[PDB]
Amino acid sequence: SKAAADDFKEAFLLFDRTGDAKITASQVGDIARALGQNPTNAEINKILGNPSKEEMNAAAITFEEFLPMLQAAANNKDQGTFEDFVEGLRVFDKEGNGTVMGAELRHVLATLGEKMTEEEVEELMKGQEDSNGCINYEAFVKHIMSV
Amino acid sequence: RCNGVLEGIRICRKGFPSRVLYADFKQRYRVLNASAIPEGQFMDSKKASE
Repeated sequence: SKAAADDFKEAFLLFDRTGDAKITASQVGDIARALGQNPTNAEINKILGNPSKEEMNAAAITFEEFLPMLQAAANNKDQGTFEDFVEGLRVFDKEGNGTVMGAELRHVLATLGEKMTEEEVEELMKGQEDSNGCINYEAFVKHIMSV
Repeated sequence: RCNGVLEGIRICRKGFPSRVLYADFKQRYRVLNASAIPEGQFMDSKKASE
């Protein structure tokens, strides 16, 4: 709305590697996340196809399509409730203390639903899981929501 | 009607027909207020559903 945030246009100049002021359709998922929006990858996929837009063939972009797609994704930020994130992992391990065994969270984050690479899974556990093999998800989900 | 079957259903429906067992209640419906229903079900198998 501007509140006209012109820093979204300045961040589009940091993600366009050619400097022509266009951003390919394959970058739009990760740049919506870098502007403070977390649409799921199936949602980013649907919307695209919904609009008869094929992410399979070469794509370019213009700021005039990327701005309204970020504004259509911005209504879905009401789905980001931290009660359900901590209660999900609290149902994932027994006893009254928030600890996932290391390999349980790593294999679930790579193979269940939207596949996260094991390189990204190791980069998200690095520092929050110590050598006991127990990830405290009270501080883990706190630090994941700090970015 | 003449059986009593339809009359047993009647009397049922006055009472409280469907009766859910608590865990059977948690699992299937936690998702509705996910945070607050899950906590309830986990925190007290019964107190939860409550």
